[PDB]
Amino acid sequence: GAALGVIAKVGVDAALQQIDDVWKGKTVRYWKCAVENRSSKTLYALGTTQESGSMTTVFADIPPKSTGVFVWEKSRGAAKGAVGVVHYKYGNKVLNIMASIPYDWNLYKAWANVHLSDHKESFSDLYKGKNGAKYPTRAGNWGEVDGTKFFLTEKSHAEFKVIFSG
Repeated sequence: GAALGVIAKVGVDAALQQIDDVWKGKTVRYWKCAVENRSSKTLYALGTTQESGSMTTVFADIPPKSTGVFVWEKSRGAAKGAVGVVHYKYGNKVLNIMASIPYDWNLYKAWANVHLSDHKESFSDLYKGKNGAKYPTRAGNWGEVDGTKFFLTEKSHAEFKVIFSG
């Protein structure tokens, strides 16, 4: 499963562990992600909004009771962060997840956010708390928006965990 981007049965912690065997990477800022689908519907992979860098691994649909796994990396050679929004379809709704790992930790902090709405949300609206999104959650803290729980480690080489239940 890990090589396909999606693992059955396991939750976020176990899924994160399986990433290293199937991903290398050579950038100094990244976030590994696990999206645990405890809902009743498949989360269909819908897109990404690249603020800095990209999703560099396979992007899979997540059936109920599976966990999607992937990595977001800064661009090779950039002194920029790993910063992106990942979108899934949930019925006709859109699940938006965001994590932001800076290059310059002297100037910036690390942040995450989640928002289920009718559309793909911009990075800016997820970082500002606009258009219905909440103010973002600082790394190192459990967040919960509309019953979706999430956590981003405060690391250059981070882990972003999302548990979605509908």
